[PDB]
Amino acid sequence: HHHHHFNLPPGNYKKPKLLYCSNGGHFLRILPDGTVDGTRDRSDQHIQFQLSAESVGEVYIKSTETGQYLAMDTDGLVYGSQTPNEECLFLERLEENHYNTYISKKHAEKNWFLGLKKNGSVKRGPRTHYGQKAILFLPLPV
Repeated sequence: HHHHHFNLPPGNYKKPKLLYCSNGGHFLRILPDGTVDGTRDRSDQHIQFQLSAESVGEVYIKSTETGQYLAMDTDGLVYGSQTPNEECLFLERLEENHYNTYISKKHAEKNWFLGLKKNGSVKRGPRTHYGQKAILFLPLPV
């Protein structure tokens, strides 16, 4: 269990999704160059993701458009990976009996999450923590 709770979201990985950030109302986005951020633009073409489960509670967040994997580096920087690797795995959990959160598996011991600031910019691993709005996500149908 990676020393973390085990409350899981009720959803499934049948179809792709949009990852809506409660904090600023931004959709998670991966640009072709590998840049990760958030945009309020629903018509954007790089905001669609396909999640897959590696193991119960561990997922991959792959961009349907570019095929890039959401990933978090050794210094807590979120980036788009060409290939799937250990830095691409996230522990997908329920939060506040409602939202989804993604903790970097590799850095789970430090509670490094995926998160978006109100300004649409992505957060560095160490800057995130339980209790922030930046970490709460809502997966929406595309």
